[PDB]
Amino acid sequence: DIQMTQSPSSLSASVGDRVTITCRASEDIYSGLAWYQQKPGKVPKLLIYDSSTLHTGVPSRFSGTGSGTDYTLTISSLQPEDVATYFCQQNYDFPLTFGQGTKLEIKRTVAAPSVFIFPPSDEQLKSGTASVVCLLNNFYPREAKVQWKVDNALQSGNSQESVTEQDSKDSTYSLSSTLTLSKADYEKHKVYACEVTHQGLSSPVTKSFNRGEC
Amino acid sequence: EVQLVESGGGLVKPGGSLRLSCAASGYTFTDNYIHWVRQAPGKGLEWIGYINPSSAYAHYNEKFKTRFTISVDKAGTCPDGYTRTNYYCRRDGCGSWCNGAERQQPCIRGPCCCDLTYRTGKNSAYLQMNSLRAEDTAVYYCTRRYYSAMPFAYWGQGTLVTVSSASTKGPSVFPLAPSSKSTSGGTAALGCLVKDYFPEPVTVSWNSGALTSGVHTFPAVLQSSGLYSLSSVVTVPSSSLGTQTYICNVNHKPSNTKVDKKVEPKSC
Ligand SMILES: [Cl-]
Ligand SMILES: [Cl-]
Ligand SMILES: [Cl-]
Ligand SMILES: [Cl-]
Ligand SMILES: [Cl-]
Repeated sequence: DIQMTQSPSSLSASVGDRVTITCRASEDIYSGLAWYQQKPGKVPKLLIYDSSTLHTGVPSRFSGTGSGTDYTLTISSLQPEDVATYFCQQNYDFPLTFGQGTKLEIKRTVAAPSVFIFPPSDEQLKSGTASVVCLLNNFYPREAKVQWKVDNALQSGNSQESVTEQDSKDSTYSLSSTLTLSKADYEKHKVYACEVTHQGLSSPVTKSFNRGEC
Repeated sequence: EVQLVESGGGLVKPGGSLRLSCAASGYTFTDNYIHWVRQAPGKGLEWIGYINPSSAYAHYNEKFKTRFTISVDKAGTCPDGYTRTNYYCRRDGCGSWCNGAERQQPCIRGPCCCDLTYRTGKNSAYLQMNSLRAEDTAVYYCTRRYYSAMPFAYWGQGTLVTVSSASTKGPSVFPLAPSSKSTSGGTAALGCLVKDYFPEPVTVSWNSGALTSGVHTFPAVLQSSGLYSLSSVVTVPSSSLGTQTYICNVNHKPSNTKVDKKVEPKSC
């Protein structure tokens, strides 16, 4: 089979910049190469075929070059809606094979998260479990540290985090962290706190609540 | 419009089988091959095979030949002014012989014999998969080329196939209620916690889709219990919290669980 190796695995660049993604085939594919754009949950969109031909509706700031085994996709005047995974596909030979993808991030100016903490609902507590949620909203860059504290004891191993797709207009991220405790443990403690460290914050920021307080 | 609409995906236990369907409409069904492609988490896309609906000939990636079968519906229609016979069509008011497959295959202009054809509308291709294992978990697409010698330009929406021994479970939906300390005249946050479901996926909307600005629906996380959880949040004006209604519409089709959850400031 023809193995397609795409580089880099990810890249980050500012609006208006120019970036290049490379695809290398394990043998000569004679410019039988297509490039696609894919966003999370959405279907692939065909950008380029025959290594350099733009498909309908594709802006000309996308351009494909290359020959032999080595091809390049170049995106100029990078736009915020270009956040996506890009992959190549060779059409020379069966089995048709794809590169592993390149994820593209837009670099924007630092933006601090707005932070919100949510206590567990009474309905959930009937289940015997308590989920505490900390939201970090609309921040950049993606790196961020969330620390949970329960009556000033640091919690470790009992939370999970998720991050949204970089926003296609404002280029921010948002993040949710959920701390899970038994109802019994929840009811034995008073102060629940989410502490957030992020480049846009001068010092870490803590949002807290007291169990049972309206 | 050209549409490929997939269905049939869902949870299957190791060793089991599943048939997916790709309903194609908006173009002459026999004019283009239908391919199947899959995408496992992290891994890149993987081509499975194709079928030519004109001939029902299928060609497979060697990796999948033993376990996967691509097929299409049988055609059973003869054009107007033709009458069906054993396996082909006969033109009304003709009787002479017709030379086997050669003259019972393409329908040349209006011949004495013409092959059976599909009706306009939805016509389907299928992907049958058996002896599934965990590494076959993926989103499965059907897709077709824009034209001969051009790449895949039309894609089915994708259907999720989950190969696992875990049982189906519908989510509980809990409020992330707006804080009583929300800034006067500022911005407040609220949300829905969609907890403990299996398999993926769940969808969330707000106010039946009328509320989209400020919404963030997070990727699910797989908990140590083997169940998924996710959150959906929205920021709104603090001043709207007494008046405007906020309902998250959760749908976990794998368990037939639809929930509308009103989210409001907690009373004391
Ligand atoms: Cl190509
Ligand atoms: Cl085709
Ligand atoms: Cl397995
Ligand atoms: Cl099993
Ligand atoms: Cl999900």
